[PDB]
Amino acid sequence: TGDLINTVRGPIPVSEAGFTLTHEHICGSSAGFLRAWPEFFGSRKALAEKAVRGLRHARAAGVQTIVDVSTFDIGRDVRLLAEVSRAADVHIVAATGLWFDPPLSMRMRSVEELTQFFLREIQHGIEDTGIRAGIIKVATTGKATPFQELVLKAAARASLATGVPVTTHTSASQRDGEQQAAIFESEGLSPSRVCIGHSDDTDDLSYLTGLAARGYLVGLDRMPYSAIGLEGDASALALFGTRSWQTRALLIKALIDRGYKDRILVSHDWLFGFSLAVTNIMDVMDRINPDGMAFVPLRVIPFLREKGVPPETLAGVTVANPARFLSPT
Amino acid sequence: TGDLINTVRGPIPVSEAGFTLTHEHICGSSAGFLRAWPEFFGSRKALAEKAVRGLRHARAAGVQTIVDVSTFDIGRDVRLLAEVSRAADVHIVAATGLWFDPPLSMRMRSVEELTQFFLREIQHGIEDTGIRAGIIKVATTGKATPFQELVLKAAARASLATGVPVTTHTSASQRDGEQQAAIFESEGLSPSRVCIGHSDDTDDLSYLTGLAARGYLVGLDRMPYSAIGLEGDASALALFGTRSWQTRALLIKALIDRGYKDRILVSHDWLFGFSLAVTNIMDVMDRINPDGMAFVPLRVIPFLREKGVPPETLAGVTVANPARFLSPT
Ligand SMILES: CCOP(O)(=S)OCC
Ligand SMILES: CCOP(O)(=S)OCC
Ligand SMILES: [Fe+2]
Ligand SMILES: [Fe+2]
Repeated sequence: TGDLINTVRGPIPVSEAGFTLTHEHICGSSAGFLRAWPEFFGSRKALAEKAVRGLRHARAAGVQTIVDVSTFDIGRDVRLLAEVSRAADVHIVAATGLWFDPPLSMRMRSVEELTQFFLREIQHGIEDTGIRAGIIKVATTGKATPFQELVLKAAARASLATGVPVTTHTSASQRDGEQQAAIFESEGLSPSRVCIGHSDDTDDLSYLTGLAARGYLVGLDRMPYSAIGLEGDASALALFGTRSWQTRALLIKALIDRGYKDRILVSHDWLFGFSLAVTNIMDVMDRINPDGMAFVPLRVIPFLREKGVPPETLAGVTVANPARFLSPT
Repeated sequence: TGDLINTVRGPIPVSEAGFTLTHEHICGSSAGFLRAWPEFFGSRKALAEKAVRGLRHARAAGVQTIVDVSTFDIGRDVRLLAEVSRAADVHIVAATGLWFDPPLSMRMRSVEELTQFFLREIQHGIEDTGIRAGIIKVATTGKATPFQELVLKAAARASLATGVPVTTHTSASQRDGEQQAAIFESEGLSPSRVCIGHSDDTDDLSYLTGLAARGYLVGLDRMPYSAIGLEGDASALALFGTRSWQTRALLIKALIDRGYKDRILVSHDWLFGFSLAVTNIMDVMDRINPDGMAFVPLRVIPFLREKGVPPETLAGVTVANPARFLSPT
């Protein structure tokens, strides 16, 4: 009681977040793209209706909150989010930060300037909205570019000032979390404020447990992503991998087994629109996982339960861990 | 009489364009940047006031029209343009196309899809505005990337369908215009519909005359850009060059001398806001050329006149050539 998190619809008690998906997207896009070329998505109205149907479905499966980790460079549209949230009756936490597609106007900025930009989105609001970010997203793909280091640092500085957490994109098989951790630690950020994302993209428990031992949250956030039985499509193969959802799901159990149940964050990394990819890739995705953001409660939790993970443990993972992570600290 | 060009304020007779700067910017930015972080520019209001003061000044010097060649990826804000145009009483033609900073949502698109995007901006309007583009901007920096080839082709296809002209960014010293020309010609575009930009960045008349002989318009569009007496600042040196404005201006005379007066387009490539660059670079620019978009009528035309270029020739360059270029053909 009495700790608050900013949502697209305004503030809520942390205790009201409930079953929370911590790495999600309404639309995966680019800044200004949705405004410029709505027809790409059929229409803006079509995209919203699809997101509402999707989020209604998640909600029926027990999801009460999602964190949309779309940054300015993922084409985050806070008005869209608010609209869909209201319609679906699902809370959405918005993000600041930057992903690996920053435009030059961002790439030319100093660490100080980036810090002011993240803070503005957190403390003041996004664009002219008044809608405040509840999280900061950052990214690497392998070893950090020099700009990427500035971003990670600005992210840490913003976090220290606000108590808002940081979440990351990684190339998991390259073990990016180790560098990201060092940089965050250099800025003095507590690891408990940090989630190392896409960690389910690897089965290297040495890497994962090492992070969890330091106190980092480990994001097992691409649960539905598999290219199996779609070995034809090269684009899909790179995007989705050859590991099954079950293989990915087992990692949650593996961590719990190693004593790290408190350090786990679980998600889909789903979206309802996808311009960042070739045009077919939305539909291919919907064929593979028609349950969308319902997948984790429908398929993952029962699988874990059948494997012996206790229901209270499952609750701690899906409710307590997000609540603790989100709570400005 | 009776040929029309689309402006941000609506259609105008071609004959009303008058003294026209064909390669300009209100703001050089990135998609959504101005919406997200207006404080970068002091405020949106500050940026507009500066643009109005600048364009008032140009107007007093005789400029009646400018073509803002800012694309979606240069952070073109058509509402801003309309506002400033109205206030300054200077016509602004808006652009479609893409520059060399396209986001992934664009980079993932097919040639067909790009063609539909350019056409939408031309035939329907930009964003939800109803404001139609009067020109298509495209770019290379050296030899074309494969995506850049698709863009050039989509640009040609849109042009053929509309009669709207194409203008380019080049790495002039690498002679990009020759490749760009070949691609446009492959798509069947007339060279008279095309301007090969930043051609004043080189003194290679062999390259320039070769283009002019084929019927291309040659854009001598960075007239005020010189780093001389600023040999300290490395950033400026790359951006502005070591050639004087006079050296750049002489090229106009050189072309006229070679019989190509009808093939010349003249400009500044100025802007009033600049996020695409490091933070100081706006102010450095304003110190060098306080006249802004007035520079060409103030300094360039008189220099040419003093060198013997006839006033009627100067008129043909600054009025007739733009009119002919802009007129949907
Ligand atoms: C395939 C989904 O990948 P991301 O989390 S990097 O974001 C793109 C929206
Ligand atoms: C220095 C001005 O360069 P550009 O024409 S490439 O556009 C940036 C606005
Ligand atoms: Fe994501
Ligand atoms: Fe330009």
